[PDB]
Amino acid sequence: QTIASASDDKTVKLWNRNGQLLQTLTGHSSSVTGVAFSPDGQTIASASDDKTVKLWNRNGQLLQTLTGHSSSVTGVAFSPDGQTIASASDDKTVKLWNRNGQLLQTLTGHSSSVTGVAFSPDGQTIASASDDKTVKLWNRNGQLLQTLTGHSSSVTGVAFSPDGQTIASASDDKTVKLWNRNGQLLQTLTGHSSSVTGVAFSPDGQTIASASDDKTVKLWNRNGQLLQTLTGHSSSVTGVAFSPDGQTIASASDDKTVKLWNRNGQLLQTLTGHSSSVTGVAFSPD
Repeated sequence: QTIASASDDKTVKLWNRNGQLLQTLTGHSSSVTGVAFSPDGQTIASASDDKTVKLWNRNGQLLQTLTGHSSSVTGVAFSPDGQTIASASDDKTVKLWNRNGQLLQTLTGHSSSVTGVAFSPDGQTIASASDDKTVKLWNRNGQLLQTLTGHSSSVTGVAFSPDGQTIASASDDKTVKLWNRNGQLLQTLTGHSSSVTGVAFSPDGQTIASASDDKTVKLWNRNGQLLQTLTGHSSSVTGVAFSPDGQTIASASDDKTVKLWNRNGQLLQTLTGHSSSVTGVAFSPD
């Protein structure tokens, strides 16, 4: 029932499905690059080029600042149990933190910026995307488990399926790739005409959504067959998310809006109010 949007205007905004602006989270000193909700939906985390993650409540109160990366933070995620936060950074690391802001681990191994991060559904694997053209899988002790190789250019985003067996990656090489947890390449999804900027799984695991600089969202089945292309944004699409009931898709764009869509490609709502590019979007667990 609540949508969060991240923006180059240095804020997060919270909205309802009817299009009302509920709250603006103000306090980062540079662009906000991604956003996530805790599993209980009551805490929001934001990632920023000001090199921090910030934690907020729905009244807009700043609750905590996570300081420790040496360059921009590019993405943030909560573990399924809510106890651990993961952050991705241009400083080439992922950091793991507890909810009070203390650093637990630094995951070292990528050779270029880390662009996104995700947890497996069982909470036991972390996946990271990088400009070094790989996804890496790690445990919560920081040990490297696998390196997923095969993209020809930067990897911009990564997602787990709800059943924790399949990984999806998005890339500047204009494809999404699907993988197993052993690092094997299963499928390449081709069809976008420019960089793919983000990827997500539907909650039933049957559908993949991709966002692209080609101004569209595309929806795909598990065999990599293109189902549907969502057209309407007027500038690059920078991220995509599914609602928990899987009946709504949200897209973020450099055209400064979020758009909400249903499963048949109809446009439901356009959320207007950010003064710069929208860089990411998330749904609360309800």
